[PDB]
Amino acid sequence: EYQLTLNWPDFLERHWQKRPVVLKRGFNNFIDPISPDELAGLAMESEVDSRLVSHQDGKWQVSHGPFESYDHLGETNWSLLVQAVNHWHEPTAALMRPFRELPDWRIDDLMISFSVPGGGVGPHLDQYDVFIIQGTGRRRWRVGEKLQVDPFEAIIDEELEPGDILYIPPGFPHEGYALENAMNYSVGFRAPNTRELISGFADYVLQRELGGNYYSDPDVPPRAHPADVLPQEMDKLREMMLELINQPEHFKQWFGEFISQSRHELDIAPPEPPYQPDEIYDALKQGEVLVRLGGLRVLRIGDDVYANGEKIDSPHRPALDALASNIALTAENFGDALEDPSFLAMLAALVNSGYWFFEG
Amino acid sequence: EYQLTLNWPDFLERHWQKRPVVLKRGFNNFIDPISPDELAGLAMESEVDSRLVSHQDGKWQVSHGPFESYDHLGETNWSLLVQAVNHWHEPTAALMRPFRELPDWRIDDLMISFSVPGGGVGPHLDQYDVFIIQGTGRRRWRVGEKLQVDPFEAIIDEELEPGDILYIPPGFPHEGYALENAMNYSVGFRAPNTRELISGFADYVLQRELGGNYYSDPDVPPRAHPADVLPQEMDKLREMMLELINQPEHFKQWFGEFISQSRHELDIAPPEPPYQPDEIYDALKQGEVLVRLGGLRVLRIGDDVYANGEKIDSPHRPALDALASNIALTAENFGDALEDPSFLAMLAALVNSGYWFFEG
Ligand SMILES: [Co+2]
Ligand SMILES: [Co+2]
Repeated sequence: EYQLTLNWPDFLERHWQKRPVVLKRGFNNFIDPISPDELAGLAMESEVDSRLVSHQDGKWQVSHGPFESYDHLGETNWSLLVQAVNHWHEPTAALMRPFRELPDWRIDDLMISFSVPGGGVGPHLDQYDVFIIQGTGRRRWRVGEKLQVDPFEAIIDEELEPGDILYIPPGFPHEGYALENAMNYSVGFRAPNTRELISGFADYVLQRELGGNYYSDPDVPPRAHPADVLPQEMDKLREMMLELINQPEHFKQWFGEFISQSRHELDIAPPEPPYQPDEIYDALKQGEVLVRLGGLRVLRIGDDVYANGEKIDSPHRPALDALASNIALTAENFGDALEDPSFLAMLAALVNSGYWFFEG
Repeated sequence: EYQLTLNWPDFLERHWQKRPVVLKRGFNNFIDPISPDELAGLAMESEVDSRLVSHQDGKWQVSHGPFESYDHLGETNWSLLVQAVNHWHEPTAALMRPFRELPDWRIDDLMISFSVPGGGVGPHLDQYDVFIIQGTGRRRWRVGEKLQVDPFEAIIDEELEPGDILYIPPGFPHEGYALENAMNYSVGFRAPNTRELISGFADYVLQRELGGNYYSDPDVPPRAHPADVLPQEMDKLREMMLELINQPEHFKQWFGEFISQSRHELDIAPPEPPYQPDEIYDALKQGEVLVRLGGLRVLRIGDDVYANGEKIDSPHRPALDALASNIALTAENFGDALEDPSFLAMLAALVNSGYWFFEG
């Protein structure tokens, strides 16, 4: 297990969503969870989102995966960047657990880059928070003040060593490149914008035929011009909208289903044949471990728990919270909730969806 | 011009969106704007939304237009119902002008039914207000209390004579059928529901890349379980949404474009060759009349005027208001605004869209 040496209160108070920083020796005696070869082979796979970025003579070249070969790259000036490696590699997923001092719903996935000397993606600006973890090799990283971007004056210019972490808030322009063959591990975050929220909620309202109440004007106001639309009427309409949004169970159900979805593809492999509830029970009681699929988002809002868009209900709150906060579970986590066939059938549904599995 | 004998304050106070009523002699010496033959021929056309409804032996039959023939109907138990006849027939459009005591944005279109004895659409419930105008022939109309619906006890059971009007609020079950060959003219209304508003506004926000502001949590709150989503966070998200909705120029621009669109197809026929602004000027100054396309919705919200989804701006408020409230215009309606080439070009755009034309 990876263990952060960070002062969390300090970080949250001084840096989180405020200011970038290099966390020297963030991880001690850092051992890379994955090797560049394993990463390359991973990028060879079709389900995987990867890209190769290279620069030569002031011009750039981006190529998307999956790659059949890696023959012609050169020894300098290129980088393989692979999205959501935590979806395809467990030891990599281990890198994210130290950062659970920040909320799960905000945490995104883990992107891994390998870069040869000079390799990088050039000067750019992101929109989400990120922790860039230095593995093997060395990288020069530069971050400027809050404004692909034009060259900037750097307020940070450091050479990262294994175990160093570079935190960057959204909006801060940054550029990093390899000095030696290097592995970087971006623990990325995610935050919805208002547009995404409004369109998502609108979809939710459409699909479920909510908000079927019609504008009603028994006290229809007079006007000079019959073509006019009066401010009171505009206000009434707006308040219809605001009222639907403020409805207490609709909004957070929608948000539960929406936020629990991943930005990147999961390794969904439904077991065949499917599991009966009895099977789940037996396996758990026999001491077997139930493992959450890597990257599968399980978030808790109110009484309900949401997994990959699915809403989960159960009178058994402690066990459901166990589902929410344990990536590996055992029978004692569920407790007496295992004696409820409804709960077992719920778990069996989750397993048959491939969201959770036993052992591997 | 048709002239209503209704006491409008009385109606608005006692009936509008409250209670149905028969307005005896609503129109005096009522002359039908269209004949059943003209209506049939109209339904023969492809651009027209019409349907033939018939009942026989306790079973019904609905057939959609356009119809190539009308050979086999019978002499009883059927009705032709044609949508938005005001889009295709000017004297019919004249029937709607008396009802401009109610706001334009709420007024819908005009549906005309012809029915032989026994002809009707059976017992049903609508969702919008309506004024049903009795033309030639007789119809028995029944309306029950606020609950295709099951048979009801009627609080109104009247036989309409030419010039009679039956007002029915949304939700009141009604059934009407011909006693003699009859023409009915439904001045229908329209009101958006919350769902339509939220999805429309969401579309508007998507298309125009609004609401690009991301959720920001520098003061990210602590939790017992990292999988939890806290109420403060839900509130923050909700308030992002409410804030975007409350933005003063975005909402009413969207609503302007949205509400000014018709529920039924218009007769859009762009003139060829297009009009130059000089042409518009000349025609107006020569005394020619500029006529709004039948059914074309022109509504005014704030300084802006909206036509069929298009937003129209002009420093010349009186003339724009003229565009808003006059279905037939002359040069004196526009005044000095005609000496502005920008305004002329605006009018020329409107004409070239086929939204307005000269004379016919
Ligand atoms: Co970046
Ligand atoms: Co009706």
